[PDB]
Amino acid sequence: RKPPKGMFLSQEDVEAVSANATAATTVLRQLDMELVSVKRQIQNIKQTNSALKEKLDGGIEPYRLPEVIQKCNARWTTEEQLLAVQAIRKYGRDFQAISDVIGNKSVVQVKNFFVNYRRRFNIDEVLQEWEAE
Amino acid sequence: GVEGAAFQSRLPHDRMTSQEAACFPDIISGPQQTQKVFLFIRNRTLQLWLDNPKIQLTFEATLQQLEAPYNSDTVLVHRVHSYLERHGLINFGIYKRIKPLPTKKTGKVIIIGSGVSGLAAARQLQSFGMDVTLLEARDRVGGRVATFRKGNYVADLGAMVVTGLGGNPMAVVSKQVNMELAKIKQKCPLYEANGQAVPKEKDEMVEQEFNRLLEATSYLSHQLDFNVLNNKPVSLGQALEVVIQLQEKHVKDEQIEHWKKIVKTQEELKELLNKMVNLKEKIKELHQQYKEASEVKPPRDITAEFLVKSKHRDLTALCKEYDELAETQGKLEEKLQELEANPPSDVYLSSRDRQILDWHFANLEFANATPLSTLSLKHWDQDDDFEFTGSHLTVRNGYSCVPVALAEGLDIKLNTAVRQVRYTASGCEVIAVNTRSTSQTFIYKCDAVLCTLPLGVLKQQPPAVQFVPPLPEWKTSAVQRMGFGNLNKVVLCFDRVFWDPSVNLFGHVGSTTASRGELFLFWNLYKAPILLALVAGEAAGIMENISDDVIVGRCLAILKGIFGSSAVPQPKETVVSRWRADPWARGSYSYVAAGSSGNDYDLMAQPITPGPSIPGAPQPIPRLFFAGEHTIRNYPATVHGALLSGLREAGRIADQFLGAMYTL
Ligand SMILES: Cc1cc2c(cc1C)N(C(=O)CCc1ccc(-c3ccccc3)cc1)c1c([nH]c(=O)[nH]c1=O)N2C[C@H](O)[C@H](O)[C@H](O)COP(=O)(O)OP(=O)(O)OC[C@H]1O[C@@H](n2cnc3c(N)ncnc32)[C@H](O)[C@@H]1O
Repeated sequence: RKPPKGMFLSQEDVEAVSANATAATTVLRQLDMELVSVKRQIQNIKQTNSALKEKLDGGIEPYRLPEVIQKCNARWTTEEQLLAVQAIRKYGRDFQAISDVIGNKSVVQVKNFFVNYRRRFNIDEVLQEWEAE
Repeated sequence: GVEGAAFQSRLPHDRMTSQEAACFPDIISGPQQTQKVFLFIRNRTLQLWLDNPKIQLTFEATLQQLEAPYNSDTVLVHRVHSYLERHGLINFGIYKRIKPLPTKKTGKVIIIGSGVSGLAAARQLQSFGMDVTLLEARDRVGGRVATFRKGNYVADLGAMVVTGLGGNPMAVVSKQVNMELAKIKQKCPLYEANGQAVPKEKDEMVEQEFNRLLEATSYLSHQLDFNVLNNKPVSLGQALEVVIQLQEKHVKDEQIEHWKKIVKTQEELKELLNKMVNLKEKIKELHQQYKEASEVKPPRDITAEFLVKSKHRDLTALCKEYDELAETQGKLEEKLQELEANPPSDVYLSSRDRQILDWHFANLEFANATPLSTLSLKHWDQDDDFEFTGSHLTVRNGYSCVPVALAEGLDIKLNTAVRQVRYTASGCEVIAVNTRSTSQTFIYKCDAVLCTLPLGVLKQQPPAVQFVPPLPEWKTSAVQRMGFGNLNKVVLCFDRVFWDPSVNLFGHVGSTTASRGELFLFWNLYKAPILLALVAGEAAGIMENISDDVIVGRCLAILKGIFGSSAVPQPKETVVSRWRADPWARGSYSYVAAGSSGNDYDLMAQPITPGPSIPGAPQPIPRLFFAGEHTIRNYPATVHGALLSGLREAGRIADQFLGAMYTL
């Protein structure tokens, strides 16, 4: 019912290897030639990516920045209100990046800040200007 | 039990055969009880003969030892016995006539060839009170059961193996004739061209692949019905090439999709690095920016403060994107190192591997005595169903004693080449010459002629035996279609055993696939220091046109390579077979050629009935009968098959001319 395990031979294949006197060599010489073509391609991406790995020497260790601990205070100093409005214009609604900019305020206080000072700071107008980008 | 007898007589113990339906149509169409009785009566009689086959089993003797309820019907027992005795299932071979043989001879039969089929028919026909004479071209009986004998040296150049006593009639003959039977140890180490033994891990690999490839063909023939190609029948050799090609193809299909996985990832990585380099460049300049904004020292207005804080968030943000990317770069970096160290199979079979494969092919070309390119893919293994159980043996004293034992007490004209067979409505005329001087002409007249001419003889063109009138188109066509093969033997007589005497046989791997069979197998079978070297497949016919000395040379070399140049002395005496060259054989045994089938073996056995001498006269009796190894569909190319065919025709002939009184 099934061919002996580890012996492959499908109805499809056998015909292709039987259609002509040299057909068996012809198909096998295709795969032989096709395998070298894919083999040469492999060398190419190895060479290409060996290059792309030199450009990444040193990683980004020198461009990295130290981290600062920062206890989330809930008071809004007049300065850090102003950082918020500029952030809003710079980012729009990335509540998280905005929280990162102030550095002492978390997304919630960040988030409802948009509502407590919505009138007083013309936040819609700021966001409207931020849309155009 | 009694049931062992039915098996040993090649008969299903629990149902009636087509044979018996013919002689006992009442019992088979009859109630299932009367059947069971019969089959027991059969099996038990078969038993009684079998237990001691050195004495005739007379009907009276049978009935005595049978007990009721079964010995109540004396006519059944008499019918059963007479049927068994007719068709040589009992009282065949070399028994001791209890009743000395009545000289009231009825009928005259001429048997062509003193071969084992011929020998067996002649004893049966004579056993049945007929006048039998055997005609014989050679100056010895046996035909293809030849046996070399010079001094202490003994070695058959014909058959040497008894394939199993499990249901083998040779079993009975080995008790009637003192045949010294020795088993054949299966272990056979292979030695390559250089002379070094194939390593065990390699041996087992190739052999397994061999059987693997043989299943492959069978699946391809039965399931895929790959049995015609270009309006030609497919041979086993073709179907093997196709299977090997498709395995060599699969090897490549595997490497192709392996590297395709590898280059998919390289490309997938190469596009990762591109993001990495561009992002790093971006990070590079955004640093400078954050730095320049940091340099404007405080006190600063909120926009200048915002610009430090935000270029700081911005640069950390890109520092996380690029951090996650070398997290992913590591994730593909090892995968490429894995798949490169998980490569699939380099080849399907190496040059050295295949050379070992060929020996398994040479061994298989010897078993069928023909190049695998000629064997029928569909049918070459149809006899491989009826195999006997037990292990294959050899005959230490030479297989020549069997024929000679049979030839006792028979009219055998040796040096008598039959040359025209002439059969008509009123009888037959066989015309033979003397072989030594073809001058002397002989005319033999008889009621029937039994032809055990080798198939290769029947094949010969122009014909070496003329049939008058000619054999009909259905019988000749069968003869063309069938395969007659060729397998040669070289016998090496030495004064000292320098081989492993616990190895019955060892092989030699040939250099190329073209000469795979040139002396690819050796046998240590005898008490005297003798080695036999086989020549199979394509090599066989090619080597018949080559000087013996040369052949023994190539032999010597091979052994020297295997055992060292100083351990192998010149052989004292040497012989080499040239079976296809022999004109009384013109081959070794029949094979199931492509385009042939088992049906042809049955064609070969149907007897010929001539046309009426006077038009309008009634249908005549059959006069030409055929036996011989090519005539027995179930057990061809074997000594037992020849024998059974001989027993068979003697049963057929006798029912025809003495009458069958056992059908009431
Ligand atoms: C030549 C040769 C023949 C055989 C062998 C070797 C050789 C070199 N044997 C082998 O190594 C292995 C073969 C084998 C083994 C197992 C299996 C097997 C298969 C399936 C399952 C299990 C096992 C298959 C094969 C060998 C063997 N038979 C055996 O069981 N044991 C063996 O181990 N085999 C075959 C055996 O050898 C023959 O099959 C049988 O011997 C033939 O007997 P017949 O055909 O009845 O009779 P004839 O043909 O012998 O005699 C003809 C007479 O006609 C005369 N004649 C001609 N022309 C004229 C004329 N014009 N006028 C007057 N007379 C004429 C001729 O001169 C001779 O007088």
